[PDB]
Amino acid sequence: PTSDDIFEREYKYGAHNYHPLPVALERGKGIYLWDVEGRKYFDFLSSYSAVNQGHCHPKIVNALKSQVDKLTLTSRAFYNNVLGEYEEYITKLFNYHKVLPMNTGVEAGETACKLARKWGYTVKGIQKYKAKIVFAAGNFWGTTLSAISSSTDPTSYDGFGPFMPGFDIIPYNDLPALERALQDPNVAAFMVEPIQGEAGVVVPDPGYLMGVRELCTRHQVLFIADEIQTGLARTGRWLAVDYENVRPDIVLLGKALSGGLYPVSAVLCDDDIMLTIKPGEHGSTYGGNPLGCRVAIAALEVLEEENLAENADKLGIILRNELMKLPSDVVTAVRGKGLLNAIVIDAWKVCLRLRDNGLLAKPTDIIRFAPPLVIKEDELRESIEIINKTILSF
Amino acid sequence: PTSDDIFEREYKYGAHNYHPLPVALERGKGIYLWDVEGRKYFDFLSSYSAVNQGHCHPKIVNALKSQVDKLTLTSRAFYNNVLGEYEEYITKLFNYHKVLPMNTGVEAGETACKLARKWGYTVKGIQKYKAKIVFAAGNFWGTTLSAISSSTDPTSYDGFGPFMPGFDIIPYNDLPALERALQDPNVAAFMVEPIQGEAGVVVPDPGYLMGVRELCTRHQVLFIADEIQTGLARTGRWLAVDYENVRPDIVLLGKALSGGLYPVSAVLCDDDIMLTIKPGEHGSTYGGNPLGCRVAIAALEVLEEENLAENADKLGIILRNELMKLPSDVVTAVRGKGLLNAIVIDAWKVCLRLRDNGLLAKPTDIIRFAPPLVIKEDELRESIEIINKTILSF
Ligand SMILES: *Cc1c(COP(=O)(O)O)cnc(C)c1O
Ligand SMILES: *Cc1c(COP(=O)(O)O)cnc(C)c1O
Repeated sequence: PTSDDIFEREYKYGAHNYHPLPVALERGKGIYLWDVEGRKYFDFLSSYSAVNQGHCHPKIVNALKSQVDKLTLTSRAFYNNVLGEYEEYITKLFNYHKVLPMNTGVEAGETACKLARKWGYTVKGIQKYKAKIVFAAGNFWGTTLSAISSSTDPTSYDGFGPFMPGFDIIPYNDLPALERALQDPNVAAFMVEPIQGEAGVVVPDPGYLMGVRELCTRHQVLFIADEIQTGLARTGRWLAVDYENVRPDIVLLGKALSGGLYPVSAVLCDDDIMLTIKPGEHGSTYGGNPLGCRVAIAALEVLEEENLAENADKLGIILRNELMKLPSDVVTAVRGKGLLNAIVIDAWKVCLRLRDNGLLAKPTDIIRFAPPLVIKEDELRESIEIINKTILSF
Repeated sequence: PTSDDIFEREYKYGAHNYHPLPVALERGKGIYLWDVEGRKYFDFLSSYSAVNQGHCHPKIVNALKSQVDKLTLTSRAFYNNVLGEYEEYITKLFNYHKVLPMNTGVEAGETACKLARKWGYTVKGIQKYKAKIVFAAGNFWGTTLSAISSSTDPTSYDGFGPFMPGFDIIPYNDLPALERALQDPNVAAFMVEPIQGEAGVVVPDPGYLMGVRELCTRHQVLFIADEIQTGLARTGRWLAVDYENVRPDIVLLGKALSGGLYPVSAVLCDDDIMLTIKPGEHGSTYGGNPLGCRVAIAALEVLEEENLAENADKLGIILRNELMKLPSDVVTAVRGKGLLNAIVIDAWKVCLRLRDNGLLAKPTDIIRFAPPLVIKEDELRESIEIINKTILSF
């Protein structure tokens, strides 16, 4: 089938919850994607930061192909041989006692909210059901009814109420607002992204995450760090929170935890939080399955073995420096850490022409530039010239 | 590692949200599982009905191995060549206009609730935010904050509030209660399982689903059928609702939609419901990815090509008939449709001894008996004798 045929078939038989950029891909490998006409493209979205390791990374592929012949799903009604090996590996990597395995990023966020409330009631001693969770304006952590209840984007929540109670919102990047909010003794947790991704790569000021950690500790509130997009080398560190040497109470991972080969998400925290949830209190059919666990071990090993944090750091400096040379009259701002970057400009027309010139990006007047972390400098510099050609063609 | 080593390692590094039956599996194929000591077992849980096609079905495995070398995740920011082919296939199979792809069963349920509310406000004309959704006591559809808010199991919701408003509960298998509930003009939907699985294989009376359909139509309420566990040949029909020739407004599928090789879930409904959700209003990173889509096509083709509905029907009759010969003094009840069955009996001690005798089951005083649908009569009769040996050894 042709590209238009592909667009039309989805239009007929699939829900219209997305309006994708009109490009139809059939193969991907490393930093590249090819459409059905055979044209090649640089991938500068990385599937919302899930293919940090590049598309179809052979080590992760090999892990999938090995385990799929053995065993793919027991459910957690029984034990399998893989899960505990993955749990020991990942908990030691990030230095938390335990992990709770789930499948999608929003599932990890839901899990963290349950953890926070159960901890609020049974350890902090908040009365049922007065526990509150604080969120930052611009947050994105998924599309469930709980997740849209904390959103400040009307596209997410308008028309879908009534909303989950017990969720408060303050501005991002704002320590006085957090301090004022945590005067309320019924707050159990503050959940926040170290860099807000879907909001448009909003980078907070130096010292913000240090201040969050101090304030949360000072008021005995759990600091939930959502690293589903910012984590796993994307910003030039293992976790973006590492830039300020801050240790959250709960860390969320997803997306690139599998290199894009399987939906695997993780909730990391110590025993004093994790063991508030008892047997039977939190279930998921596929969470912790052995196929996804093998895939995730390999996906994490790739990030470590190939020094992708260091590459993302070095190449991100080059990327932002060159984007800053774009005319201030057309590109109003450049921002990012590592290889999570964006420019401010419409943005859709820009992305259509980037596509024409061989580079795939999507707007979120903001264009995100997030290639896989396995990109090399010469490939990055070639990509930058496509961005320049495109911006300078208007 | 030994079995005890496996138990201890998960105990140290993994959350305690499950207390699994103490058996440690490393391989599965068809109806069988093997533990790390090499012992072989009949699987009578089928991973909560996700391996209807049997473990590691070669056709589904081959689909996974083929696509993983090509392309695994673009995100829905762009098109890929696989998704629309899967969408056209599945919508025609069940005769709905469109499908909305998600990953887990609870994600499909969350999606249906958003659909119902958005439809309630914009098509039925309910005022914001007075839309209600009705659920049945005993329902299970996942572990998110919205899903536990409609539960009547205190293990699920106690300690996790405050709860999602707008959710009402009535008894299962109760047409007068549904009629009374739907006198409220702000109900947008009634969500119900055709057979309640996690509640203990609670089978409603003949005519219940016919009565639900009539009542929902009479009062312009959406009938949401949760077939994530009962669907896909498990009960001896494509959908359990087919036993009463009833067509819901929204059908949920999950679990066996992938044969256990990938978390794939589906929301099926016609354009008058589905198109209430617009671009940007409902997102999921992995939903609709091409790897899961290839896997699901193959998983569905297996159910059709191997006549597993018919096998589950015929063998389920044999299974229930033999279980009914167990002493009334020990087994108080037998129930089920197709190969979703249970007996009422503690049940944990029974399952420990079934395990000792080569058959794996889990309690939910209720023991579920749900082997893969590819089981043959001689294998089933051999399994039945293990159940007999075990029950009669007490
Ligand atoms: C996408 C995203 C989520 C939700 O992840 P899904 O896997 O799409 O459900 C949560 N948090 C952040 C920061 C995200 O970017
Ligand atoms: C398990 C289940 C769900 C939830 O599915 P997950 O994939 O575990 O989230 C929903 N509905 C029913 C009937 C189920 O059995």
